[PDB]
Amino acid sequence: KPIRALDEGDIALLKTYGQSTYSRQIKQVEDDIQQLLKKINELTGIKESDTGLAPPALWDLAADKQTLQSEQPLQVARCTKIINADSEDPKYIINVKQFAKFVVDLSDQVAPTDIEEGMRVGVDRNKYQIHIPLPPKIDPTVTMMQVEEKPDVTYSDVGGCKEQIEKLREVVETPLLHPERFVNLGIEPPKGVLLFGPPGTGKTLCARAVANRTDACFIRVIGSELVQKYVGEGARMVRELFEMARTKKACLIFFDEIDAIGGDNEVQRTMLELINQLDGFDPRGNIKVLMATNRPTLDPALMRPGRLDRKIEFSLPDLEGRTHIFKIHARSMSVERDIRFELLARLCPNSTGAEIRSVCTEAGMFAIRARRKIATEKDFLEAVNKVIKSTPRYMTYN
Amino acid sequence: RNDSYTLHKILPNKVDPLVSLMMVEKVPDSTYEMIGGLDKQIKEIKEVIELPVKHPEL
Amino acid sequence: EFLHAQEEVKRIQSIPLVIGQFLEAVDQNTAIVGSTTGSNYYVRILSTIDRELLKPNASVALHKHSNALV
Amino acid sequence: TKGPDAASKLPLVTPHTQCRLKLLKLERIKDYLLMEEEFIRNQEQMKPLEEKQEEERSKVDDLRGTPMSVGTLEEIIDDNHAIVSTSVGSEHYVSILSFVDKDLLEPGCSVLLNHKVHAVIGVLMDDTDPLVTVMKVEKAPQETYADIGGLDNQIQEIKESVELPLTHPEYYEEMGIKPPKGVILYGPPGTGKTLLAKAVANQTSATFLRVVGSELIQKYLGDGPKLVRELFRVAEEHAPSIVFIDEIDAIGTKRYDSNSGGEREIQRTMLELLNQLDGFDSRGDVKVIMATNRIETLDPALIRPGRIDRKIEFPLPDEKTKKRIFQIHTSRMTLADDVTLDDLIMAKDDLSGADIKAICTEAGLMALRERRMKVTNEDFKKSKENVLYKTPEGLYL
Ligand SMILES: Nc1ncnc2c1ncn2[C@@H]1O[C@H](COP(=O)(O)OP(=O)(O)OP(=O)(O)O)[C@@H](O)[C@H]1O
Ligand SMILES: Nc1ncnc2c1ncn2[C@@H]1O[C@H](COP(=O)(O)OP(=O)(O)O)[C@@H](O)[C@H]1O
Ligand SMILES: [Mg+2]
Repeated sequence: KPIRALDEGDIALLKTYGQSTYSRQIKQVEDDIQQLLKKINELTGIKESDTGLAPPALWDLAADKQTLQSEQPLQVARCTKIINADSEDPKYIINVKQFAKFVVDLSDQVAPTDIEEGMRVGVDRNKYQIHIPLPPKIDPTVTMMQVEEKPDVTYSDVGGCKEQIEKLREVVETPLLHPERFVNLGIEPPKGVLLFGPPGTGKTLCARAVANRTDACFIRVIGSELVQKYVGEGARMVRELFEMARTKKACLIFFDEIDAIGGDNEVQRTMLELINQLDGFDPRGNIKVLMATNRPTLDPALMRPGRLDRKIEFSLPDLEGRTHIFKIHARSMSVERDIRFELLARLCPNSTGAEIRSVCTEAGMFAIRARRKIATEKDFLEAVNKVIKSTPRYMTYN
Repeated sequence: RNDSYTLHKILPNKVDPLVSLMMVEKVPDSTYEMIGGLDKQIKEIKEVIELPVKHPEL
Repeated sequence: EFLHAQEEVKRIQSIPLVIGQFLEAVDQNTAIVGSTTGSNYYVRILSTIDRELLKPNASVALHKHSNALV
Repeated sequence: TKGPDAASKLPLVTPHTQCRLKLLKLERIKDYLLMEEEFIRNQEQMKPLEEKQEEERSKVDDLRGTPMSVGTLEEIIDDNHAIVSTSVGSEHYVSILSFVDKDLLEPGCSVLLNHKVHAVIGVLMDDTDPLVTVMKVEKAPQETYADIGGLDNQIQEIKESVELPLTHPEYYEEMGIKPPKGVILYGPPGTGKTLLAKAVANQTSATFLRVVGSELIQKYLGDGPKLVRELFRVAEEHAPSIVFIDEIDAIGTKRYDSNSGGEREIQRTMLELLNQLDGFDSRGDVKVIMATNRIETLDPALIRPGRIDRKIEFPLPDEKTKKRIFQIHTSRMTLADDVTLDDLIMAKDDLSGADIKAICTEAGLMALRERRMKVTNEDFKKSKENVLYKTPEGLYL
């Protein structure tokens, strides 16, 4: 049936008749409210907008003007191949960022010994002479770094990696704290070791655990940090890091998620710098390196013998390991003292350690849901039901 | 300004040409009288296109 | 004097000129033009240009040193 | 640091039958808005206060010059020189003038520089580029938890994630569980994920930032990660805050070896987003909410327990939730006494909140077709198959 479009009289009668008596007043009032809101919003202004002006009496405006009229700015750049100067060809080609690259010479104020390939250099703007090398500095405040000297994770805080922790002990504790046995055995202590396994197995903290018990400082370096914005200078960064590794009495240098690097000009520069630092530093030293990855993408030039002596697989935790992790993470939360953690570890087959920590977190979540200050075994049951498993298994298996 | 960078005029709001061209400035010549059938379809369109716009009061 | 002024106006339309896109007309004599150097400029439209020929995104030749829509 | 944002007006929404209780409350609100307007117009009418220091400020302005370009303080050197990047991307080794607040200088904060011979002459704590300013919510959405039907478990979870740490959090550290840093809602389209985000932004006490996911990607090199960094820096600066990134799969797809420059830039932007997510401690009062339909297509690193612990499921509404949504959306309708609405719900289908809203809208349209506004049950009967477009019959019986 052809439906009729509303006519003018139809529209006019629709807006009336079946209307609330207060339609006009209410709609108008809401419109004025919105208009007044926009009025206030436009008239209230912005305010400061207070620039970084120091308190007075700290101002040397005379000297400030002197610097403005005397000192000059320098564009920074990443210096590249030295062109084999030998005091007669001191030119280097430098890449000023997204700007061009120029072959330039030095300023009289810098010796060539201070300038080398791959360091940030501040240069002038017309002659582009390298005026001052600009080392990127090292500080845990920037990026993320080792930020640890004596980790608070002990051998009692690790579980499920008994064979793995034993292998790690042979790797690090035996050459470091017992060099005499390696020396009189006439065997080079393990120069390189790799710790491969799925993420969340626990790998990092395991090393951190031994880092507390090896009486040496722990180093955390993230491969993504080397590959993200902190790329380029990162080589020099690790240079300084390796340098400070030499300064300390013993360093447990470890790189997190090396997959971001092991699998790219500046990335290759950082890699070859790592190769020089490892193959160059004397294997008899005490700064033994711990390597770990999730994807066993590593370049074939790395695991050649003499760079990675041992490989350790960190498999998923077993029943004893999973229940140990459950108890460890329950030590830090308010629960009853009669929780069957063996039950839960059974209920979490092939579950990562991070998954166990999340399970404990969700158990606390459920306890909070009922506003009970003590988490119950029921709470952990719902937590594992939620996290793990992301009729069939009960109507056929019994 | 030239290179003093002084705000000296306020211009209409920024619309880059790639979308500024998508206005139908020159309306096409096609009427419903040139559309056979589709009367039900035309009504269903009109109930969504201009009926909400012409009179949102209903 | 009018002849000389017409000569000068015609001379301002000499070559080279940078190509740009007529983004938007602002006044009867001033527009916003996107010069293919990649930059948007608020410039002045020359009078003799046919106004009806000024459509958005149309290619327009601008003075090299002043970006005036020539 | 500063405080949160997103000011909103009165809920009102206590009456809806337009019974002058609405009129009285709205008149009170309008009266207060009028006193706003009059008070500030009077205060601007008489407010003589200026000059004072003048000369020192005048000479410092002369030293600064005009214009002054803003850059990003990428790094600092001995406390007279720094490294500052112009918005183009070029950074320079410049000098720092005395009148700058050496305590304010940190890697990242915007620095006012001299146009010629670049030199740090000021610090701007409110750069907030127009894009990220847009992503910050100013007017709270009118939707609220009253408008949400069902999803009681979902509402409970989202409040336990983003509200309980904001309100009294003592339960969290009392149990010692770290608060859930970030939450991802997911489910079939039109289940209510964005609606729940709106309701959160309504009943809130923190800066709400709405993002589109695809908004983050920017054409210019490094603009993407820079914008993501700016967004999260604004989140920290106006902490506590909630960062809602709708349609996370716009960037959240599985990471693969990039080939072209654009795909490398997309990988960089997601890497920066992940780095920013890791950057702030979970004990911090900044949370993120990411919604998506294709959860299965997300990178299995973004949803790691160390990055996003929770995973809220938005399943298709049940029959009771369906009737709840029908009641909600039919609240403003003048339904007759013949309507039952039970037949539509009982029909085994895959109606969603959006589907039910559209069914109500189409039923209203059908009623308007018959020149009525009371909306019979037959109107809903027609509307259901009108909007629900598209097992071989007797195969299963
Ligand atoms: N539980 C509900 N109660 C009431 N209305 C609902 C409900 N769920 C959804 N809706 C309605 O659905 C509309 C669209 O929902 P919303 O924008 O949240 O979709 P979504 O599920 O996030 O989907 P998508 O992200 O795929 O667009 C809302 O405006 C609301 O009116
Ligand atoms: N053997 C273990 N002992 C104690 N905790 C563990 C163990 N394995 C895993 N975990 C838990 O898993 C979480 C994440 O482990 P992490 O070291 O970050 O994984 P990855 O080895 O991938 O870096 C930690 O918070 C820790 O609580
Ligand atoms: Mg949605």
